[PDB]
Amino acid sequence: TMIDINVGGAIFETSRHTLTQQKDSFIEKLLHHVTRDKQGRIFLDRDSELFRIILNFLRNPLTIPIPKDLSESEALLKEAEFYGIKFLPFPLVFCIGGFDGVEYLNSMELLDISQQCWRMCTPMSTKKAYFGSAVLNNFLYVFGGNNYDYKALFETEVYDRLRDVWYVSSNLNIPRRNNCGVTSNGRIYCIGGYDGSSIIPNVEAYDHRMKAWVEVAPLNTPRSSAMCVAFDNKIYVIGGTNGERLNSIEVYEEKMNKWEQFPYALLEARSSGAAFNYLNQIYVVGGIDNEHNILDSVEQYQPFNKRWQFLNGVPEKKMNFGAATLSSYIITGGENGEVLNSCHFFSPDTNEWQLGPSLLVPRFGHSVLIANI
Repeated sequence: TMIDINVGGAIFETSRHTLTQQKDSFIEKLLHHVTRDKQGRIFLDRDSELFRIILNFLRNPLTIPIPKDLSESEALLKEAEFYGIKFLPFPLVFCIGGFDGVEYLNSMELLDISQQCWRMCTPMSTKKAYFGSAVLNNFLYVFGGNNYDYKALFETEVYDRLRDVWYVSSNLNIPRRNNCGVTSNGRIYCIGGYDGSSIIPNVEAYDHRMKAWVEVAPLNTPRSSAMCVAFDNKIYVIGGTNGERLNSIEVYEEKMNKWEQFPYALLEARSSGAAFNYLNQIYVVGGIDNEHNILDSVEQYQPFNKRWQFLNGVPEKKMNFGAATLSSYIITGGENGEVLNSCHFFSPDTNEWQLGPSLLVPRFGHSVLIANI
């Protein structure tokens, strides 16, 4: 069955199967009194050209659009989000930067799901470790860090996967390493770290309308190598060091621009691990404790019990690893005396860990970011 649709005055003719192959999308749902044109065709008051690109993708999903410039790339992704269209039916898992034992890295690895192995990807321009990272509108952001040229960086680089290019974005106000990065309600937060001389409490937010980083309310305790996770309009900043490694947690009420103390501290004071969340539960993994032991332990916060409890640990002790959450949780690389290339997946369904494919370049001080284009 063929359908004619009007988008921005332009007429597109296609099958219903083409427009509805992605279940629960806006276009699929749209197929109730809808606005129609003078010929009785479904009318959408949206950009014709962006729709033409998206439709040509739907006609052959094995080929991904190549936007002609940054503006079109951003516009295409926002338009696909509106229509509820994803250009790939799997996540893109990126391993970025870090330190291999002798050199700072600008290299990036991408998990190849069909081949079940990591592959080398497009490198960023600046080699660096211990930086903050976040995803915003499915662009990858990396900011701060250190390398051989600077003990504390202010540069922000951004990766556009559709055009396969890195570009330079806005400078941090306070150059820093061992800072946390997290996305919360459409902004990126750069949190704490070390400015080259001192551990700092400062927090900066990136707003993509402003195209700039601006200082917001600071942490109440300076923290470096902390762990952070954001959900339910809050940002949780967990552990880290102020000179001593901490079990305390701070919470940013994003809507109030205020930091508050979380009432329930970690069981093991620690820095240099990672935190993540699933549903309303918070998980903290790995890192190093205040007696300088490198950790494999995992802690889970259960809201019903209002306490942290241990789970089974990760299969090896590690700190300064890269990690990110999938729909699952992946941890890659890190260090524990040696430089690691190991990768493991955590399942909240079993609370157990599964071996994954190993990185091409053993590294620590790197980041993992996921794009869902």
